[PDB]
Amino acid sequence: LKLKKDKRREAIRQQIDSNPFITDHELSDLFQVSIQTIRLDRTYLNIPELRKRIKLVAEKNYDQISSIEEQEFIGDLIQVNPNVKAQSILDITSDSVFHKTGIARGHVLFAQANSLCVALIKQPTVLTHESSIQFIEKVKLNDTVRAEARVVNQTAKHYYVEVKSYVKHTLVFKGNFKMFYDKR
Amino acid sequence: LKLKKDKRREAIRQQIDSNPFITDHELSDLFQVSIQTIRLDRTYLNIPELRKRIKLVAEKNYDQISSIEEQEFIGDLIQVNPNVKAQSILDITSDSVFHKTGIARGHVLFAQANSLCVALIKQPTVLTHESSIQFIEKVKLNDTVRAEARVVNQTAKHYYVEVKSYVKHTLVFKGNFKMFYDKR
Amino acid sequence: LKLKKDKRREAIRQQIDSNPFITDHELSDLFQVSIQTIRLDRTYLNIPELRKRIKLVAEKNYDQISSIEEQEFIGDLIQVNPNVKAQSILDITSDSVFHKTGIARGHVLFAQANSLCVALIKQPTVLTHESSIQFIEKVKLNDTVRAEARVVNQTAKHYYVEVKSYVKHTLVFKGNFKMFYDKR
Amino acid sequence: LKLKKDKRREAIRQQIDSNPFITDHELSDLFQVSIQTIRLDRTYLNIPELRKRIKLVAEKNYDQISSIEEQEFIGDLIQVNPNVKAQSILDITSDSVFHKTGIARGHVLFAQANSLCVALIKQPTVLTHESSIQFIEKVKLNDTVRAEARVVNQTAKHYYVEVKSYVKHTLVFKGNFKMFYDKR
Amino acid sequence: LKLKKDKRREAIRQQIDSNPFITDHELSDLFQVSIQTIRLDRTYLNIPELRKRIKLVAEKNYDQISSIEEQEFIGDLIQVNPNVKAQSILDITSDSVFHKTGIARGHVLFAQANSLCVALIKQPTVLTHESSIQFIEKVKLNDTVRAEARVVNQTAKHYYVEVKSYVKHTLVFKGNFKMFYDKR
Amino acid sequence: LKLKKDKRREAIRQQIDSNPFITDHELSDLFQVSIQTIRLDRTYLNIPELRKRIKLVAEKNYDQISSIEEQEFIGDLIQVNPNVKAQSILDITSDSVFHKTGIARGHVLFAQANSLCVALIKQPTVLTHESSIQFIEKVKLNDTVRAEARVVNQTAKHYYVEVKSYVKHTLVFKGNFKMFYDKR
Ligand SMILES: [Zn+2]
Ligand SMILES: [Zn+2]
Ligand SMILES: [Zn+2]
Ligand SMILES: [Zn+2]
Ligand SMILES: [Zn+2]
Ligand SMILES: [Zn+2]
Ligand SMILES: [Zn+2]
Ligand SMILES: [Zn+2]
Ligand SMILES: [Zn+2]
Ligand SMILES: [Zn+2]
Ligand SMILES: [Zn+2]
Ligand SMILES: [Zn+2]
Ligand SMILES: [Zn+2]
Ligand SMILES: [Zn+2]
Ligand SMILES: [Zn+2]
Ligand SMILES: [Zn+2]
Ligand SMILES: [Zn+2]
Ligand SMILES: [Zn+2]
Ligand SMILES: [Zn+2]
Ligand SMILES: [Zn+2]
Ligand SMILES: [Zn+2]
Ligand SMILES: [Zn+2]
Ligand SMILES: [Zn+2]
Ligand SMILES: [Zn+2]
Ligand SMILES: [Zn+2]
Ligand SMILES: [Zn+2]
Ligand SMILES: [Zn+2]
Ligand SMILES: [Zn+2]
Ligand SMILES: [Zn+2]
Ligand SMILES: [Zn+2]
Repeated sequence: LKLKKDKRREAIRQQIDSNPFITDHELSDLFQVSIQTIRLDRTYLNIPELRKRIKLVAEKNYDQISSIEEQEFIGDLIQVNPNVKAQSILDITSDSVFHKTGIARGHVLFAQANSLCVALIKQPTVLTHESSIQFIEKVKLNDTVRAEARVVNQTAKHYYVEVKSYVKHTLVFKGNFKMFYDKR
Repeated sequence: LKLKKDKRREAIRQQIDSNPFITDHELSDLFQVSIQTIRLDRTYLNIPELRKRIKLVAEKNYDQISSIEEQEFIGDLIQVNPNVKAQSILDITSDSVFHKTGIARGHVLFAQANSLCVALIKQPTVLTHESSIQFIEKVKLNDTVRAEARVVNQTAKHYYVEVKSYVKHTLVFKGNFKMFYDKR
Repeated sequence: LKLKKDKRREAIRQQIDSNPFITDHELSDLFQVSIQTIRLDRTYLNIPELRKRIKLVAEKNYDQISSIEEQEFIGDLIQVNPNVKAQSILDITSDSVFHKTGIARGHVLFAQANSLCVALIKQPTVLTHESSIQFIEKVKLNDTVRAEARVVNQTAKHYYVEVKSYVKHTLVFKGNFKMFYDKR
Repeated sequence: LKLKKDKRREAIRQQIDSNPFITDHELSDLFQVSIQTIRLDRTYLNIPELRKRIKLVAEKNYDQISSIEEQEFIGDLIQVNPNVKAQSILDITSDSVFHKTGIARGHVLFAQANSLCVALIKQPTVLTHESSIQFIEKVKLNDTVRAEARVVNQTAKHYYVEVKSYVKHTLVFKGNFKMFYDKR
Repeated sequence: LKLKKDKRREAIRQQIDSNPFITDHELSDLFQVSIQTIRLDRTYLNIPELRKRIKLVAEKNYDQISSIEEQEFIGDLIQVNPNVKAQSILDITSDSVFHKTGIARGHVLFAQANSLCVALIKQPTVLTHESSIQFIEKVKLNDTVRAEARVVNQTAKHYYVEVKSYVKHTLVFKGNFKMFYDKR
Repeated sequence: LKLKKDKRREAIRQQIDSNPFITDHELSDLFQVSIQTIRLDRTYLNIPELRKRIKLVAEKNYDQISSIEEQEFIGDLIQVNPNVKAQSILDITSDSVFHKTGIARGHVLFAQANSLCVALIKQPTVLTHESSIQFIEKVKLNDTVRAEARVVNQTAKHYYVEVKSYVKHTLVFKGNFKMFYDKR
C-alpha cells in the first residue's frame, strides 16, 4: 500500500530541499503515483515547477563568472565553483536536432560542454585550445542534458577540464578540454 | 609598370575560370590594383560577385548528398566527392563570436567541420561517434573559414575523416572525426 | 450503451491503422466519448498524437520529389504518387488570416495548392503557367485544410492538375492548374 | 553630345514631378549618363531616393481603404481610386523566390494581386470568390512588380476586377478576380 | 453551502454580460469554486475565454482612433470615447521584465500609458509634450496591467490627460500627460 | 584655401583622440571637406568608423555596473562614473518611430533615460519611483540621441538624477528621476 497524501507531500518537500533539481517524473517513480498527482502536490506545497527553480538558482551563478557573458551561455548554469567544477542543464528543442530523425546535433552537446569550461575558469581571457570528445548515446528531441565539468589538471598556462553529460543518469557524452588562460 | 586595363581584365577572367572562389582582395594583390578597380573590372566582364558564384556552385552539390538536409548544412558546400572528400565556406558573423572580443566561438568551427563530415558520407544513417580537434588560431568576426574534409580510413562500420580549416590560406582549425554508418 | 474500455481501445487502434490521419475529434464522435477519453486511450495504446504521426509519414515523402525543396513546401506532404496524385495538410494560424475577421487569406490556400502541384511533378523544371480557382467556403483561424491534387491530362509540354481542398470533409477550395515541364 | 549638368538636372526634376516613381535606371537611360551620376544629381536636387518617395505617397493611400488593414497589405499601395482602380509595387526578395532558381513563387504575385483587389473595394466585407490567372513571364529575385487593378464590371453582389502586373513595362502576370461585397 | 451547477452557470453568464472582461480567477473567487470549474462552466455556456473576448471588443475600437496605427498600439484598446477617456489591457511577458528579478520595466508601463493618451485624442497630429509619472507598486512577470486614461483639461493647443494603471484593482502606476494637437 | 592632405589628416587624428565619438559629418564641417574625404582619411589613419569605436569603449563600461544586465541596456553606455554620472548613445531606427511620420516614439527616449539612471547607480536593487519629463524637440528616424545623466541629490533612500538628451548638440529631451536603492 501507498503513503497517505499528507506523508507523501512531506516526503516530496524533503526530496526537493535535498535535490532542487528533481523532476516530477523522478518524484512520481519514487512515490509510485501519477505525474499529475506530483503536480497537485507541488501546488499545495508552494514549490514552483522545475523550470522556475532551475532559473532561480542559475541566475545567482552568473555573478561568479567572468569569461563569458550570461546571455552567451549555453544552457542554465545550475552550479559553479570557479576554477574547480560546474554544471549546466540544456533542453533539446527542434533547433538542436536533425530534422529527419530528432537526433540531437553533435555540435549542440559540444557547445554546452565548451561553454561550461569557458565559464568555470575565473580569468579575463579563457580560450579552448584542444578537445577530444565521444558521443556515447543518441540524444533525442525533448531530452534534457546535464553537463558536469571538473578541472583535472592545472599548469601555469592551461587548465585541463573533463566534461561528462547525462540524460536521466545515463552517460551520453564525454569530453576532455585543454583551456588557455592569462591575466589580461 | 602595370598591365593595360584590357590585359588586366583578360587575366582576371582567366584567374576566376581557374579558381571560381578567388576573392577581390586576392585579385587586387595579384594585379596590385585597388579592390575597387577589381569590382569595376568584374562588372565589365559580367562575372558576378564572390557570394553569388559560391551560392551558384554549392546549389548543385546538395543534390549529391543524402545524410543531412540542405537547410541544416552549416556553411556553403562548395565541393563534394561522396565518400572521399568535400569543402565548405562559412562567414563568421556576430552570431558566431564572443561579444566581448569578436573571437569566433569554438562550437561554430566544430559545427562547420562536423556538418561537412556528415554531408560527405553517402549513407542513409551517418552519426559522429568520436572527434578530437585543435583550435590553431583565433578566428575573428567577418573572417571566412574554408573547411576541407577527407576520408583517411574506411572500415566496415566507420569512416575516419580529417578536417582542416583556413582563413586566407592560414590553417586555423584541425579535427579528426570517427563516423558511423549503416544501410538503414 | 457504450463499448467496454478494452473494446473501445481495440477499435481505436484499428481506426488509426486504417486512417493514420484520423483526429481525436473524429475518434470521439465515432465512439461518442469525450475528446479527453480519446487522449487517455491513445496514451495507453502508445499511439502518438496526430501532429507527430503526420510529421513521421510526410518526412518519407520529400524523398520522392525533386521540383521544390522540402523546407519551401507549404503544409505537410502526407501523400505522393509522382506524376499522378498527392495531398498536403496545412494548419491555419494567425499568420494566415485577416486580422479583423480570422478568415483565412486567399493566397494561403492558393499557395498550398500551387506548392502541391509543383511537388507532385517529377521533373527538374516545373512552373505554373495558368490557374483558375474558386474559394467555396470561408476557412477560419485554427482550421486544418487538406489539399488533394491529381493529374487530369498530360500533354508533351504540360500537366493539367486539379486540386480540391477540405476542412472536415467540407469542400472549401477548388483549383485547376496548367503546369509546364522540361528535361533540364 | 550631351546636356550640360545644369540642364540635365532641370530635366531630371521635371521627369520626377511628372512620374514620382521613375527609377534612377530609367533616368540614366533617358539622359545616357551613369546610374551614379543620376544619384549625385538627385542629391543636389534634394529629391529623395525611389524607396522613400514610394513610401511617402503610399502612406496617404491607406487612409482611403477599409477592407484590409495597412500592415496586412502586400506591397506598397502607390495609387487608389476606391471602387474604380488601384496600383501596388512589390520588391521580390529571397523570401519570395524558389531557392534553387531565384524564380519568384507564383503565390507571391497572386498575393499582391488579390490584396490589391480587396483593398480597392470600399466595403466593410470584401472576399475573393473566384479568380483565373496567367503567369506570363518568369519574375526573378530583386525584380520590382507593379500591379495595376481596375474594376471591369459591377453587379449588385460582385465587382469584377482585372489585374495586370509588370517588371520594367513588361507584362509578367495577368488575373481576373470575382469579388463579393455587402453592407456589414 | 454552494449554488447548484445550473444556478452557478446562470449567475456566471450574468457576470460576464455585465463585465465582458471579468477573469476566471475573479469568477472562481465570486462563486468559491475551482478555477477549472469556471472553465468547464464557460465551455458549457459558449462564452469564449478572456483573451478572445478582449480581442473581439478591442478590434472594433481601432476604427474610432486616428492618431496612431492599430499595430503600433501598446496593449489592447478595450474602451474609447474619443477626446474624453479610454482604457487598455497589457500582459507583462519576459520581454517586459528585468531578467534578474521579473519586475516589469518602467518604460513598458509608461509606453502603455503614453500610447493610450495618443490614441484617445481625435486629431491628425498628436504629440506628447510633457509627462510626470509615479511607479506606485512593482509589476511582475505575467501580471496584466489595465490602464485608464481621462482628459482632465482642454485648452486651445493641449489636452491634459491623467492615466491610472492597475493589477487586480491595485493602483500600480499613475501619470499626468500634456498632449499637443493641431488640424494638420 | 584649405589644409594640405597631410596636415588635414594629422588634425583629424588629434580631433578623434580628443573626442573618441566625433562623427565624420562633424569632421567634414570642421575641415570643410566632403564626408567621403573624411572616410578615405580615417582609412589611411587606421581609425575605425564611429560605430566600432563606440562599441569598443562601451564594452569596458558594462563591467562597472551591477543594477541591470548588459544586454538589457538601452543604447550604448559610452561613459560611466558609478553613483555620479553616465552617458549613452542610441540610434533611432524604424522600430522606434511612428510609422506615419518617422517621429521617434516618446517611450523610446524615456527608455534610454530610465535605463541610464538604473545603470549609473551602484546598488544591487535600484528601482525608478518617480519621473517627470519634457519632450523638447521632435526626434526623427535615423537621428542619434546622446543621453547624459547626473546625480543632483542623494538622500539615505534615494538618488535624484537629471537626464538631458541631444541630437547634434540640440537639447531634445529632459527628465528628472527619483531612484530607490537598498543593500539587498
Ligand atoms: Zn536525477
Ligand atoms: Zn521512469
Ligand atoms: Zn526534413
Ligand atoms: Zn547550433
Ligand atoms: Zn594551448
Ligand atoms: Zn585563396
Ligand atoms: Zn593581402
Ligand atoms: Zn558584451
Ligand atoms: Zn551556435
Ligand atoms: Zn563507433
Ligand atoms: Zn476525416
Ligand atoms: Zn463533430
Ligand atoms: Zn486588427
Ligand atoms: Zn503569405
Ligand atoms: Zn504553358
Ligand atoms: Zn517605368
Ligand atoms: Zn535599360
Ligand atoms: Zn537550395
Ligand atoms: Zn508567401
Ligand atoms: Zn460570389
Ligand atoms: Zn476586475
Ligand atoms: Zn483572489
Ligand atoms: Zn539574467
Ligand atoms: Zn520596450
Ligand atoms: Zn506643448
Ligand atoms: Zn558632437
Ligand atoms: Zn552641418
Ligand atoms: Zn503606416
Ligand atoms: Zn519600445
Ligand atoms: Zn521612493
